[PDB]
Amino acid sequence: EVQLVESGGNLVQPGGSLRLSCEVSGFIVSRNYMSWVRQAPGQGLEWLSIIYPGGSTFYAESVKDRFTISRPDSKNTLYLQMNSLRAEDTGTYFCARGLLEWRYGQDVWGQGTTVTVSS
Amino acid sequence: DIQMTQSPSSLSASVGDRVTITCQASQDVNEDLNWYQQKPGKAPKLLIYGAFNLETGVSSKFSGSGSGTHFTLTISSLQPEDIATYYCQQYGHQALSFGGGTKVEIK
Amino acid sequence: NLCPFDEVFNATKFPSVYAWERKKISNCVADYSVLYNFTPFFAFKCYGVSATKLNDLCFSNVYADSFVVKGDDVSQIAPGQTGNIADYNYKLPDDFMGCVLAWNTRKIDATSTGNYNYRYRLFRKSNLKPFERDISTEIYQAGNKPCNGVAGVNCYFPLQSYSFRPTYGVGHQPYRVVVLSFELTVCG
Repeated sequence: EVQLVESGGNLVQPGGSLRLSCEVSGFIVSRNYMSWVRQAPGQGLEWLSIIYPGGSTFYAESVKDRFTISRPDSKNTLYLQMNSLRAEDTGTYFCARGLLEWRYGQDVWGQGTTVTVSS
Repeated sequence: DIQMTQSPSSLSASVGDRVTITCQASQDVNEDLNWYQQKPGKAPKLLIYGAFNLETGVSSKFSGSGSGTHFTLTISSLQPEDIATYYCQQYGHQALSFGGGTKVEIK
Repeated sequence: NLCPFDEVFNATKFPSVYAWERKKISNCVADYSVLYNFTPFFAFKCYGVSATKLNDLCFSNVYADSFVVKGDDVSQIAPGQTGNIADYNYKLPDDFMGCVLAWNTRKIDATSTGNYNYRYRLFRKSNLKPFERDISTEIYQAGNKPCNGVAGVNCYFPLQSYSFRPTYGVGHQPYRVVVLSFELTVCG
């Protein structure tokens, strides 16, 4: 069965740090396309970053150098070491699985984890 | 980041009505448009790959068209189970982005 | 003796970007009025050498490294670029010297049915070396469950294809590309 597990969301001050966890089921992280897309409560989807099967990374200039999508090959986990958090960063975080060929549809995300950023 | 604008932002359709959404990219992105459905209190679920192919584990009523700079999905029959919002997404460049999405309710 | 820039630039058959070729140019006198004094190229970016003084610049060998990419995939063909082609298909060194000449070829490389002949590598464990070539068809392991080189759960086909159609705008038509790699008996 294909399933995803979001966790690590908790209340935090602006400028803080937080960490997500996913012991990956259904596939394993070590050799997949994986994105990070958050949604604010009642807003549109917001692309943040994406790690590639060989370790390539892309970031938008609005979220550049703040987010660090990384992964050790020693564990079946996507890590996100998150820094410099803001009130606009309130998710509802989802990691995406990219499929093959022109089917880059991020079909399986999960349920999301609750990160709230406030004073 | 490629700007994807959809129209209209919301619309009301009766039980069994036809809902059609439009999504435009500011630069040409071929058939590179993954279309999701987000039900209230649920993650977005993929509907379309390649802009005209039904995603696996979706009902046959969803069948889209349009490619390059403009993308279209015609729900040949919107249903009471299809009361949800939809989000188009491009991936044609090194920075990915999502459409604003159209909030669809029953009338 | 004139150089075979004609045989590589006007090649009837072009190789795919995952399976590019290198040709060594050892003993020749070139006439760079065929490259610089012409307008068939849409991308032009010479690194470390200028587009006119390169005629009287000797180098121990020249390589004509030819392939096909998508429209915006030409921007990935530059030393350092972190793009999908740069990191998994064909990487230029960060101290690269030479020229790159790329041109649109929609009318010969994009068919109405979709052109699936040109391909690229979306899956390559780790990253290629400068000028490294990989043509291996070994089945891509997507996770840690064994795939016995098969297709199923956690097990994906390594190679994919382009789909060049005439409906694409300037962003994503096919482009025939040549990368010139220089190495320290050729002059203008």
